Amino acid sequence: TNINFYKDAASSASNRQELQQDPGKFTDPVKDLMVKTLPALN
Amino acid sequence: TNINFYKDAASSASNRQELQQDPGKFTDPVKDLMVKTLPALN
Amino acid sequence: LSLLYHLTAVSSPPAFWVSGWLGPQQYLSYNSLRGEAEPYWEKETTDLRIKEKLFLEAFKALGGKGPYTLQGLLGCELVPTAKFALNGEEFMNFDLKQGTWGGDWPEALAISQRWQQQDKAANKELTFLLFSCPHRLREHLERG
Amino acid sequence: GVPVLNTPGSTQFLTSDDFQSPSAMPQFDETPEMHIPGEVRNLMEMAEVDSVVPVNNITGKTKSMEAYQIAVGTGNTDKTKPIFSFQMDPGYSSVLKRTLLGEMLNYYAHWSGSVKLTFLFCGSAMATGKLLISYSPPGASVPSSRKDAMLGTHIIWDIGLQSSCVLCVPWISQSHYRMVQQDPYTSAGYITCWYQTNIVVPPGAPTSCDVLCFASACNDFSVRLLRDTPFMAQPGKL
Amino acid sequence: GVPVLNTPGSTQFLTSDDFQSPSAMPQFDETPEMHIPGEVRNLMEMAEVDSVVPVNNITGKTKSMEAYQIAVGTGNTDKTKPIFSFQMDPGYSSVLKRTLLGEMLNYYAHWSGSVKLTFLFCGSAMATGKLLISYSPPGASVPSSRKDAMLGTHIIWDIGLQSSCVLCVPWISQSHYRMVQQDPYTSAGYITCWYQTNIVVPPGAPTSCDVLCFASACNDFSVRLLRDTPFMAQPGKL
Amino acid sequence: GVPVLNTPGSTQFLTSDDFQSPSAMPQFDETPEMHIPGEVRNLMEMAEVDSVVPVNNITGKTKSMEAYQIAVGTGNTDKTKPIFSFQMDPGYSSVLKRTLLGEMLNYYAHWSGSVKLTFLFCGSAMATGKLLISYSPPGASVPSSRKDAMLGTHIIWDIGLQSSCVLCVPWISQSHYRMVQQDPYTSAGYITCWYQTNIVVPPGAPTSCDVLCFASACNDFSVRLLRDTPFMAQPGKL
Amino acid sequence: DRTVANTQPSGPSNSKEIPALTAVETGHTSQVDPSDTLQTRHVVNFHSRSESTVENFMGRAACVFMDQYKLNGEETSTDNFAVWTINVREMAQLRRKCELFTYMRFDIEMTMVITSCQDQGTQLEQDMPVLTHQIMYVPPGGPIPAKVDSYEWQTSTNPSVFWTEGNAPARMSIPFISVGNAYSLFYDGWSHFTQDGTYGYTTLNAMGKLFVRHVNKSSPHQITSTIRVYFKPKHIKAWVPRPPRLCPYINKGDVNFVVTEVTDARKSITDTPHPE
Amino acid sequence: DRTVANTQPSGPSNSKEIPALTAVETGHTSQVDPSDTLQTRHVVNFHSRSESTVENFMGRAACVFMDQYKLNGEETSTDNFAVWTINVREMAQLRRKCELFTYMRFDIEMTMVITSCQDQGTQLEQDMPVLTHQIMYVPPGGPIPAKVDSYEWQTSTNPSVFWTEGNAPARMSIPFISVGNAYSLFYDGWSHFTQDGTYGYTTLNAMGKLFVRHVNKSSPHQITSTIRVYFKPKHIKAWVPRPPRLCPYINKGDVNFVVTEVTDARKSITDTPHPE
Amino acid sequence: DRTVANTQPSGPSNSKEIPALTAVETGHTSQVDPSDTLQTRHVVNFHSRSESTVENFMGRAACVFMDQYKLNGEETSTDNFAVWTINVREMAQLRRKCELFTYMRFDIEMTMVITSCQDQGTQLEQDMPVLTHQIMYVPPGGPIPAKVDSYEWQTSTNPSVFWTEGNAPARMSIPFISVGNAYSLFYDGWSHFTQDGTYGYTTLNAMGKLFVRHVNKSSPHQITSTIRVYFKPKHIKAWVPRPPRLCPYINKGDVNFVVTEVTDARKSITDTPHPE
Amino acid sequence: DRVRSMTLGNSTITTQESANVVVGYGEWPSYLSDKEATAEDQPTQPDVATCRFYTLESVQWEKSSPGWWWKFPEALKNMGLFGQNMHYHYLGRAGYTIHVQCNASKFHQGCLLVVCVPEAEMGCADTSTTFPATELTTEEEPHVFTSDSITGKKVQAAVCNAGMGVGVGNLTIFPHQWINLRTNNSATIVMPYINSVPMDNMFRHYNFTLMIIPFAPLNFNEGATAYVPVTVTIAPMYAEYNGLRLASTQ
Repeated sequence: TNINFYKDAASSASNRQELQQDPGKFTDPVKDLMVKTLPALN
Repeated sequence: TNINFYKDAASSASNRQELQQDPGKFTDPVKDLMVKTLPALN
Repeated sequence: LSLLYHLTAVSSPPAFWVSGWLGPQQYLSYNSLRGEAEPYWEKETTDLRIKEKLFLEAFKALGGKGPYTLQGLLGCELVPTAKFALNGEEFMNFDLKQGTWGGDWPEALAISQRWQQQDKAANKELTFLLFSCPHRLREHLERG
Repeated sequence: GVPVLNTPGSTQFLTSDDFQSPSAMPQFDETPEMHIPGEVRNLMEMAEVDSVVPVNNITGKTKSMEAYQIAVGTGNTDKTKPIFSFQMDPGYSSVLKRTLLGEMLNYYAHWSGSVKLTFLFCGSAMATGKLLISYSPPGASVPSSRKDAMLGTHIIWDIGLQSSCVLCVPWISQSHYRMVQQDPYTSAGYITCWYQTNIVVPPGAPTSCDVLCFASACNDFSVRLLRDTPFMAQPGKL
Repeated sequence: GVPVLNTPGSTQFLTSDDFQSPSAMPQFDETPEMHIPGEVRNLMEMAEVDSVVPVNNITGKTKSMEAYQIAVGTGNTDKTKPIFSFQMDPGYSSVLKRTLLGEMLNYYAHWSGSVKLTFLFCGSAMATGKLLISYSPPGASVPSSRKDAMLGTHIIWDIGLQSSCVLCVPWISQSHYRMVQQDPYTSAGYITCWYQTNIVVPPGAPTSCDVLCFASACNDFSVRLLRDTPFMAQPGKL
Repeated sequence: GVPVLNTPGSTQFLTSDDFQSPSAMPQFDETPEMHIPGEVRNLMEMAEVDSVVPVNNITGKTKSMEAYQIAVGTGNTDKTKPIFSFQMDPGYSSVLKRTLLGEMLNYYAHWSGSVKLTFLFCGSAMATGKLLISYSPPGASVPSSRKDAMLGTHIIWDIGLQSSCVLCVPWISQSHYRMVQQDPYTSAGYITCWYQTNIVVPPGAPTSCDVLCFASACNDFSVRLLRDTPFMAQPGKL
Repeated sequence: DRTVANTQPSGPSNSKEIPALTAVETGHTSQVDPSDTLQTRHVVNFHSRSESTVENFMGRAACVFMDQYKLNGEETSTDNFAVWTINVREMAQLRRKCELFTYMRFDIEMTMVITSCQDQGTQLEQDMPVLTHQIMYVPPGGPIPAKVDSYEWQTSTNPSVFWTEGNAPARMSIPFISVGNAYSLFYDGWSHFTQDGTYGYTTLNAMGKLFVRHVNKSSPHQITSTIRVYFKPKHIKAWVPRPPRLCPYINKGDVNFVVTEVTDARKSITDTPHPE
Repeated sequence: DRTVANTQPSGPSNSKEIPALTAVETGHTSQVDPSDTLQTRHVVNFHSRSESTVENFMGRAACVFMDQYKLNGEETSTDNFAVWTINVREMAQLRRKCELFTYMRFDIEMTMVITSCQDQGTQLEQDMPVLTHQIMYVPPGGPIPAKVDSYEWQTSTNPSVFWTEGNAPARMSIPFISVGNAYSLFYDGWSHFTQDGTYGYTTLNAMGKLFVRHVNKSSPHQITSTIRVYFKPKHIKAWVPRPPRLCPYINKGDVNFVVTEVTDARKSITDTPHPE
Repeated sequence: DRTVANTQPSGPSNSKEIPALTAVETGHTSQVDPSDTLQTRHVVNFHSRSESTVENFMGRAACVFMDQYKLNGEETSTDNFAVWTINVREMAQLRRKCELFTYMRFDIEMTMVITSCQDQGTQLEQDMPVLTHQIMYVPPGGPIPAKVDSYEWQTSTNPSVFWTEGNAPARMSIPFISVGNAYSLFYDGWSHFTQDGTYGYTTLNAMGKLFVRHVNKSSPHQITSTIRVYFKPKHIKAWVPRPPRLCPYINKGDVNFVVTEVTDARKSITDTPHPE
Repeated sequence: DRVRSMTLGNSTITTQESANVVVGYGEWPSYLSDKEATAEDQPTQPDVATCRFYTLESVQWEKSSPGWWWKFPEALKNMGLFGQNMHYHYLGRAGYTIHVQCNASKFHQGCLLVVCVPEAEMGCADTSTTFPATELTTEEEPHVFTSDSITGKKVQAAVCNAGMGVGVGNLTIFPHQWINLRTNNSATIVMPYINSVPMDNMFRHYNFTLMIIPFAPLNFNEGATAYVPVTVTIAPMYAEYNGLRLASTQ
């Protein structure tokens, strides 16, 4: 499966196995860390 | 991709990965080195 | 205008009858005993026979043995409009995207699944609402 | 050459296949990849984002900004009546669909994980009250009184400096994954909001305030089976 | 590329092939596998389970609960006559078919291994008797007397505290595997039950008791050739 | 043999595939490769070569040697008017196309890198002047005065012993690659030449001199997407 | 491949060990071998049960969907595409095998043996190019086609396979598409929590629909193609085995049945089919 | 394949830690799990999100181009070849998935499911050999065919694939053909620097045209082939995700739309579809 | 894959180093980067020129031979086989790319995209089996077929490929078939030593002929097949590059041309196409 | 914390009730890297001349206000040296810190989705045609959404949707900060340079739209300040500029 039969990188398979995520980009985008337990404002 | 399945060398794949260039053949063909910073003539 | 077949059927009766209204005027009076679309007509008769079979299978789909007065308002407004009512209360609607009936009522899901069991019945409904109803509406508007 | 037998599933264009294929342009020099901010690598990262829920699907109120605003008011009228009431399933519930979480689920057939409903108060700063928002697991009817609401899972939201208390509904599904479509089996519960205490406002403050529900997904949230979204339903060529 | 020759057996959908195939949904996140009790990994595990045998195929008695009950009685009448008599082959014998062992074999064409017929007494606790159950290997006729039955393989069952004595019939097949279908060659023997001693019952106990035969499979039991079951015979679309 | 599934993209002649293929003549003894001077290994090496630009596309002047000559003259007339003015894109600009750089780009769909426009003076050795050649990045109109030209990128060329000063235009593209075709988006700037000082000539020297622009490519220059050249447009069989 | 247990050597036994005398009332099948109750010889048995595993028993691919979808003219209808709410129940041959177990976790190979035959007619002169067939698995809840030329055939996210007639049948390994951890071949519960609605397996294991069509827009004369979807359940993790179905199947949505005899009736309890 | 985060065990809490009480006004989605706001049990969750990645979400191949190109006689016209300015927008199914993200860098598998059907006619007696179809991707700015037999079909440098009907659909992996470092699924800017011209994505990501034709010169009777180009975006590096499109698409050049309701209307804010 | 040279950082310079001031009269293209003549920033450029190599530029396969050979009855003529003196010049698309270089040593992939279409006629009822096509490369000087059924089709030593219609187009990698060490795309000399005879490339690089035919002996009704030979020059060792051809090609034997403008004419030397 | 101070360039923004600063997708703005660069024009980097909070025209939050949208690189034209460098440079990269100040008393009700949507391609009121630039980009005044559907050759400013044919309430996927008058007197969204190309024309390309959409309409009892403005200040930190040329006639 990992073997690539074509020299072109665009010819490789879909990177289905690659599970990466950074929800902090969109779900925690604030500059200052907002802890769930701590009050968010003041 | 690099594996060749036919004994004939003409049967191999296109050498797309091979990126070589010598622009000095056509862009710098002068016998005496012409430095960009230095004046070209005299 | 807004074409609306008032489908109606009774589990324990005129077992099944349709009242097609092209606008406020009624133009189609289909009955189960006749089996024909009594006021092109052959195709509508076949479609309404399919609807009659679906209504009979829906009556079989309900577990209760009490009377069930199934109704529906199938048609297109020139947008398809599908609203099914059990015992005079709306219980399910046909989602065109998912292409299947459903609602919060348990009988809604029972009837939807029973009709889905029928061969291509959901897509027969899709063709009837998205394509056949507007085609008949435009044909009747041009004719009348 | 090498003896090969054409196994079943050959000369077929499976839509979900990861087979390789010769490139149209061999040795093509792609543009160097710059670090573009916002690299989304999972669709659930988009689902995890608090997204305003059109809770108020009332006719006319939708296709507008009244759809998202939950009208919470200062009064004695209908304070034992739900502030809002809908079904928890983001997939087929008209309220929780058509949002980041709902539209994310609609692109799949099976979903799982806790849904966080973040309730943001939009009113005067002097306004103070308590709203009890309850997720009731399936098995019974939709809550009709706050007494029936506090029996299930509930959160008491004290309107104040935070004013964005979130009902992070739990995963009390019988199966590991629920159905995105309208399935009576493995369906979710019901979200109903009530007045724990009436929101008392000063004479200078407006009586009728608003609430915005934000559907988001937790670190536990996941979907399983890809499907085409029923929302689009393309009529024809564009 | 690599020179490949299309060998015979290509572009064919063999039903019994283990060829790989591109997936419809690549990188699909399957639901985590919980330890569901009852993991059946071999069909013979199902066959190995004692399963009540409809020995009494008499008309009317079948399609009922009289099919499984072997009526063993307290009397002098027909006590030199078999309590029951059928063929040992679970595949095509009307008695041993349509049960776990029989229906398990019907899904195959060749079967092997010892069959355990567990005979459970269903009568009064005061009832006491002896039943001689005999498996006769093929080569002769079905046993017509208990004298002809004890010559072959037999078990003497003393009705009592256990009351579930099992005739574990041996593997005396000429070939390694018998035929599930009705084949005169490599067929099995015959199971015949007789009254070693009459079941004496007290006046308060009922005279006519019952026996339930349980067809199961041993650790030696196996099947070889898969086939579609002739039992179903689907008429048409459902 | 080995079970193989025909993935999508099979039995197809993709034009940009690097698949292997059986040779017509196996074990063919090719002629030994001699070191032929001029081994071109990249098409951009050809683009990198200064190539005379037909700047003067005026009707009649083209299809001739007047197309390449930029007529720079000794006069007070129209010295606040551009010596020449065209668009920087070698792909679709009528001036910078149909040359080594331009025709090299026309064989592709996306291009990048700095373009060197080498301006060679062809006049009397006694002639002396200053020509200000400016590349203006897109976003504004073509320069209409030398004041608007010096705001952008400009080079002041002192006519003299060198007389081949090059405006090496920078890469101020918003995207990594521009479009070879006539695309309003990611288009290049404009090249406009002006008289910084009038070219003063002695009475024995001719008043009207010439300039030849040479389009070449830098070490930063590259193209991305191959395409058929629109220049040819073959009518039919030859 | 572990073989069957070899019959251990045995001799005459008058001990107090009663192998035959047991109690099946306990729910335990007696584990006695022929050696236990009879005097037998030591035979090294090599009868492997490899083909008798649920992996191999379900490995045989059996047809699960038979429908006739048509190519004809421009009057597109519901007969130009074959619709199937993917369920093992449709065809009884594999339905009985699957209903031999309550829960089965498996990846399911779906092989589409499309057989295109021109419908008998007065005029069959047409010479149509090789028909291409699209088999798209619509995820449960996703949009389903309304016509043969609807937008839903543009498979942006729905899995699909385009197969040209004459090649190997299109085999697509559908993964474990279930909300739960298994497929409930039997579901004794109901669809809704109010003990109403649809009853049976149909409520759970709601596999998404499968739509089959001719990628070719039209045909001079009508041609009917039989999709013949065959299922090969592999990677079987079957749980809670069940007896093979006795009564013939009547419906594909329920296990509703017309009462059938337990087994083939025989003349008498002492009736043995034997040579004379 | 990293699974979801397991729900940590929790108990009754009267602390000053307010997990539920947060501020979504800050633009931060609350990171609270069910344990944070409720008393829950320790369950080891194995619900992998592998199929929920942009690589897998876009991995499903969906149809992007539907056109009917024809083979007939010698009167060559524009109907003998199918022209497509390669754009995801054409078909809404994949257009919505791509327009779920502002920028996506990916290699795009282009699968041509050609379906050739003879056009219904009085005379269909023809017996044409197996039709061969040429699918050429013209680079942006390169020459495009004017007729079905033009010089542009001689693919000296333009990529092309010749596919014979009945084989596997022609799958060609087109590389990242973009002047920029990504594909702008949305382009809020204009075509020209003077804030005029074409508006939308069409200005940028100017993928070169795709021309499909029958390599066979002519056919005794007209045969219409549906190209049905399906796109499989793989090697996804999507940036700046966007909400899935709400209003139905009207045009493939702009996001111009007829206003649609935010969501399905419901009777009342307290209306819950529930069993009685 | 070495990328372009990164633009080195630069600042204000009043030195005696004149990068811009050079002499192109010397025949040397100035090697100045933007940093040399302008103040620029340090940008790490990753714009690879991999697809801009002669290997990749010539890697794109373009059609080189278009001819229509026919199957019909028993009246065999010269129209039943397609004859081609293998030369890149035939089709201008690849001819211009090859004539961008004086000498090119390469192995040439020859792909035959045969498209068979029945010729329009009164009677097309025929149902012919799948047509098989023979593509034989006759070595230069070897015997060439006189008829479609001549002895020369018995390829004892001439390379040939038999391809069945509907499969992948027949791709044969022809090796470096040249008497010299390269292919002279331009040959300024003559055919004979007396400065007479044929002039141009045609004298040298005399690649042997290619004959295409239907292996099927006859067809009830005439079917015309378009051979459509496409060339993919790989293993390129191109020498002495040349400017891309300006004038449209008129003949495939010579570079003879009708004079064309140097470039597209423009209104005035100061005319810039710009937004208003 | 509620109180905050941002000192970017000459201008300084002080807040007392602002919520936490949002960084667009978690990436702080920075100059275009040499590895990520495509142009070799040695871009100018005005650290304070262009990277400062430009205060846009104040917009009154009305009871019936549907919302507003600014195209940021464009809105800042002819407004300081950032606009001057936009005119004088073909390419441009900048990371914009948008502080939207909407101050109100404790007796004012409402909440605004102040969302920065990159490449928020808007739809047209008449779908067949396409709106002119005078309808998208701010023209002496920010462009205002409409409560219901509108027609004509204008931008489809129906606040019913997000303006791109998408759900407006789903816009929170993009970086955003709600101005809830109960809590927020201002919103702070720090969007990095978000574009497919390393640099693009700031007039030809609209990098993003600042959509300020009141989800809860501003409701205040009588006697309270009716004129509740929504000021927009934007600081283009790291405002890189390539392709210097003649000033555009914008």
